[PDB]
Amino acid sequence: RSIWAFGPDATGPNILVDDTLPSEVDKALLGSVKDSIVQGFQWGTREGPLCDELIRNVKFKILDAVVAQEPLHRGGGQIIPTARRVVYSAFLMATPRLMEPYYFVEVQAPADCVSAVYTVLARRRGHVTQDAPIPGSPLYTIKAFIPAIDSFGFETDLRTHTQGQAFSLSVFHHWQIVPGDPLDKSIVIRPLEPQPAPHLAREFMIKTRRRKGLSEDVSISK
Amino acid sequence: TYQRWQFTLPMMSTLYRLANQLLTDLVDDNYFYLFDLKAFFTSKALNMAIPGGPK
Repeated sequence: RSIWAFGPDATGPNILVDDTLPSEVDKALLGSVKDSIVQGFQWGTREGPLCDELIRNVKFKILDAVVAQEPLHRGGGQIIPTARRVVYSAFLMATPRLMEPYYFVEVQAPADCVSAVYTVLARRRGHVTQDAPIPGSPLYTIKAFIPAIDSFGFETDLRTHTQGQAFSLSVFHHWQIVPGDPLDKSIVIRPLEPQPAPHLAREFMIKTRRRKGLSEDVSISK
Repeated sequence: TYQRWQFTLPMMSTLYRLANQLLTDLVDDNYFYLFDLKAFFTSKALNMAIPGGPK
């Protein structure tokens, strides 16, 4: 029953929970700042500290909210930025990760070109879920998952390697974690080479930051 | 004047069987995906060469 908000939107994938004990903090005074902590958390999840992207699948728990009795000190443009900053800092302690959108590809192809479909998929971090015959038809359906970023030209690769005999339609399915760790300065990235999976997240994070125009790296702090 | 021909299906089938050695035996135009007239027009307009295509 402690839920305050539900992510950046009314149905955002994040939750805000107050664990403030009734003895430790007076709940009536906490209600004065609930309506502002909710807004600060919503805005913070809307922006995100890493690369100005949405935050997903994160539960935020408030442990202690010391509130000034004087209403002239709290409320408005003083408590909202504090809430956003504390959201950012709390997010940054627990190991941050990036998330790729994953595409769901269905491919129809004859029996012989199924292996070629497998070969095309294997090059783009693709993971085949199932192949199965189409009842009453001489074709097969291959259903697989492919990262959205490793999908540009996948349709063309599949239709060219198979001489046009295989056709694929891709649609967004879910969000999955990039293999690497975004906050790791040990990794050195060259400008124009594909990166190994162990540090894809670092590239995805710094290049997105450069594209957005922010600083070159985050400042992990309190 | 020999300017029009009307044939029966049993004759067209025989003519089709006899000429199979000169026939591609394809049933679709998907084989020519990105290898057809429009693709070559685009490559010429974009000053690019499709591998195996005209330059």
